[PDB]
Amino acid sequence: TAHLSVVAEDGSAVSATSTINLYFGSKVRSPVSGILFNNEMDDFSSPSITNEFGVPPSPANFIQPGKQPLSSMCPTIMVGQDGQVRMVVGAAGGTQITTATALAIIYNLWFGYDVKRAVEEPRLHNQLLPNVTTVERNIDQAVTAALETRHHHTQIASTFIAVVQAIVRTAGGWAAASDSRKGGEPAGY
Amino acid sequence: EPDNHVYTRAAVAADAKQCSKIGRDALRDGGSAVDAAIAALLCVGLMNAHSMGIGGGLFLTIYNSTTRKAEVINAREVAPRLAFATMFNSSEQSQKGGLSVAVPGEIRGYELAHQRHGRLPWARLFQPSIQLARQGFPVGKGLAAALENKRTVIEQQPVLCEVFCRDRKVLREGERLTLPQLADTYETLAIEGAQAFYNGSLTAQIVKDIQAAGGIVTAEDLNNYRAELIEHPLNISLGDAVLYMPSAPLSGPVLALILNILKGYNFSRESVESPEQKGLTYHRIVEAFRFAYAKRTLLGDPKFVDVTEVVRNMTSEFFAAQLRAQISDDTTHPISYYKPEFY
Ligand SMILES: O=C(O)[C@@H](CCB(O)O)NCc1c[nH]cn1
Ligand SMILES: *[C@@H]1O[C@H](CO)[C@@H](O)[C@H](O)[C@H]1NC(C)=O
Ligand SMILES: *[C@@H]1O[C@H](CO)[C@@H](O)[C@H](O)[C@H]1NC(C)=O
Ligand SMILES: *[C@@H]1O[C@H](CO)[C@@H](O)[C@H](O)[C@H]1NC(C)=O
Ligand SMILES: *[C@@H]1O[C@H](CO)[C@@H](O)[C@H](O)[C@H]1NC(C)=O
Ligand SMILES: *[C@@H]1O[C@H](CO)[C@@H](O)[C@H](O)[C@H]1NC(C)=O
Ligand SMILES: [Cl-]
Repeated sequence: TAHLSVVAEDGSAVSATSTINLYFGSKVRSPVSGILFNNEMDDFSSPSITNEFGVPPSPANFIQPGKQPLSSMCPTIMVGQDGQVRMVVGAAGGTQITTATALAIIYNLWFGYDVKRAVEEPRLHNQLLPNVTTVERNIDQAVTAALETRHHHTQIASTFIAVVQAIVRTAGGWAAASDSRKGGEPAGY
Repeated sequence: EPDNHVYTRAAVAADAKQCSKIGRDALRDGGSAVDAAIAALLCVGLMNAHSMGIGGGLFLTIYNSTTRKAEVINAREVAPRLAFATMFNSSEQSQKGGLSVAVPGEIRGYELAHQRHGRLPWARLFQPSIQLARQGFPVGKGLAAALENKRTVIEQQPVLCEVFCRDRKVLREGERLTLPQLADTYETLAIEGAQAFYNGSLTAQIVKDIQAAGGIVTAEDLNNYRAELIEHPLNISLGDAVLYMPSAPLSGPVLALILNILKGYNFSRESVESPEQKGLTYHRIVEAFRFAYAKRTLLGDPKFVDVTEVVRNMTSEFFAAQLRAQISDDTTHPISYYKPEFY
C-alpha cells in the first residue's frame, strides 16, 4: 500500500491510497508487461478457516463474483467550516492503516503536534483480533507502563507501524510531511 | 533537505521524494490536484513497486474547492466472475500465485478521476514515469527493506529476480533499479489510453499471465471492470471541521467510529503533558480501536451485502456515545466485551 496527499493552488485536494496488498502482491510479475499482480483476494473472509489475523468467518466479507473485499484503507480529507481544506491524510502498511490514520489526526488536531511530528510520532496498534497491542520500538515507555497496568499485554513491532503522508493547512500555508519510516519527502512551491 | 516543507501555494506528500517532485511539477505545468495525484501515483508504482501500481487498485478522496464538494472514486479490485466462497483453504493459498489475484482497477480509477478532474493531457501524466522506468533510479530505503524482507521468495523466483536482483541477489539500498517492461506498458497506456489494459492490446497478455500462474481472471473480467464515482462520501464532524472518507468496502466506518468515540474525551495538549494523563489517553485510544474493530466484521461490499444500517450505526454519534460509556479507564477487557459481530 502507498498513501499520498496533494493540495493544488486553488485549494482543491486529493487523498489517495492504493495497494497490491502484500509486499510484491501475489508475487506474480508478467515477463512481458512487467505488471506485478495484487493478491487482494487475500482480503476476503473464508467460510472455512480463520484468517492469519484470527478473524473467524465473516459472511459480510465472503468472496462473491464481482465483489470488493473489505479494505483497511481510509484516504481522508478534512475540510474547514470556511470550506478550506484543513488536512489531507491517510496511511499505508499491513493492517495498521486505520489506527495510524486516526493517530495522525489525533496527534495534529488534538495534541497540537506539527505535521511532521504528527507523522513521525511513535504509534501503537490494536485491532481486537489479533488480541494484542503492538507498540513502536521508541514509544514513550510511560505509555507501555500505563497500558500493562491496565492489563494490556503489549508487544513491540520488530519493524514499524504504518507509513503516513500528510498535509495540514496552517496560517503559513500548507505544511507537509512524508514518513521517514519509508523515506519519502514532500515537494511543493 | 533544503526545504522546511511549508508551501505557500501547493504541496505533494508522497513516499518517495522523486514522486513528490513529479506531482509538484504537474501542478506547476497547470495540472489539477488529480493530475498531480495520478502522475505521482505512476511514479509511486515504480519507486515502491512492492507497495502499489497498475496491478492493484485504489481509492481517491477528492475535494473540489470550486464546487466545495467532496467525492470518492472507488477503484478497488474485484473478484473474478469465476471466483467462489470456498476457493481457498489456507492463507498461503490466497497469498501467492495466480489464484490470489483480483481484477486490477488502478487504471480505470485514474481514467475516471482524470475525465472528471484532469486538466493536463493523459499522456503528460505518464511521461515522467516512463522516463524514470527506463532511466533507472537508486533503490530507496522503503523498497530495500521490502526486498530484504522477501529476499527468499524473490531470489528463488527468476521472473522477479530479472528486475529485482543484481547477480541473482536482491538489490540493496542505493543500487539502480530499472523497470523496462513497465515503461513499455506505461507508454502503451499513455498512447492507447485506459482501454489498452481493459479491452485492448495488453488485455490478453494479462489474462495469460494471471492464468499461467494458476489464476482465473478472464478477458471478460477486465472488459466489465468499472471504477465508481461516489458523490457523497462518508463524513464525520471533528470540532468545526468535517472529515471525508470512503465508505465500505473501505475502513471509513471504522475510522469514523474510532474518532467519534474519542472526541467525547475532549483531548488537548493537556492529555499528554503528565504521564498520568498521557497513560489514560493512550489506554482510551486503544479501547476505541477495540470497540470499533468489533463492529468491523459486519462490513463488506455494499453492492452485495446490505450494510446500510451497520454503516449508519458506525458513523453515528449515538452509537459512539454508547461504546465510550463502556470503556473502563482502569482496565482493558476480553474480546467478547466489545461484542464482535458476524451477523
Ligand atoms: O486492506 C487493504 O486494502 C490491503 C492493505 C495492504 B497494504 O499493503 O497496506 N490489504 C490489507 C492486508 C494487510 N495484510 C493482509 N491484508
Ligand atoms: C480448497 O477447498 C475447496 C473446498 O473443498 C475447493 O473448492 C478449492 O478448490 C480448494 N482451494 C485451493 C486453493 O486448494
Ligand atoms: C470542480 O468541478 C468542476 C466543474 O464545476 C470540474 O471541471 C473540475 O474537475 C473540478 N475542479 C478541480 C479544480 O478539479
Ligand atoms: C454525510 O453523510 C452521508 C454519507 O453517506 C450523507 O448523508 C451526506 O451526503 C454526507 N454529506 C456530505 C457533505 O458528503
Ligand atoms: C444499530 O443500532 C443498535 C445499536 O445501538 C443495534 O440494536 C442495531 O442492531 C444496530 N443495527 C445494525 C444493523 O447493526
Ligand atoms: C486479550 O487481551 C486482553 C488484554 O491483554 C486480555 O485481558 C484478554 O484476556 C485476552 N484474551 C481475550 C480472549 O480477550
Ligand atoms: Cl519491468
